[PDB]
Amino acid sequence: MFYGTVSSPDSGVYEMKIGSIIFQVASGDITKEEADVIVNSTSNSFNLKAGVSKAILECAGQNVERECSQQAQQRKNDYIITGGGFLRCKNIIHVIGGNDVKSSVSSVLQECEKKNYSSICLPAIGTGNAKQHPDKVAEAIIDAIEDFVQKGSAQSVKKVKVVIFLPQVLDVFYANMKKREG
Ligand SMILES: N#CCC(=O)NC1CCCCC1
Ligand SMILES: [Cl-]
Ligand SMILES: [Cl-]
Repeated sequence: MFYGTVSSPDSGVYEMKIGSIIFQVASGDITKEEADVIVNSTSNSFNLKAGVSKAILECAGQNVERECSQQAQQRKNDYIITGGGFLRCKNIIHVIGGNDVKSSVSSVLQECEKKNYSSICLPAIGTGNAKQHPDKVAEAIIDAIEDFVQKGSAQSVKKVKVVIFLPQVLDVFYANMKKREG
């Protein structure tokens, strides 16, 4: 009902259409990416510096660290939105790695539509210190996008890219895309 064909538009990049959205996966350093939103997979205190979260907070800078700790004390948050600091983005959305991944990605998509944003870049949420299994994480990320498209919610969002630290985890995402393709 929604899925296009898997292909490689550039060396090390794999893509398929999901309704009006281009979904892409690649391995590399997410802190070098440019997008309207970059997602950080962190702890329930929004102050983890282990796995990909270490690089994201180091590169974003101390003003972003302070935004995180101020919001964390204000109320009980499932996720928080901060400035981009010294990353190449308009906002960082910090999600909890241990939470349900489909729910976290659904929230990111909704928040990006609220800001009229077009591009998102995320890591393999939950596969760091939270130790969720990579095939369950790939299934959840792609399911969230399918549901968002099915409900007619994609208007401003046009591109969702997963940049993945470990090549072995990229292989799991690519196999999940091939399972779904038209
Ligand atoms: N987000 C996310 C995924 C993440 O942090 N992954 C770790 C796995 C161990 C090596 C360093 C990167
Ligand atoms: Cl994690
Ligand atoms: Cl990752």
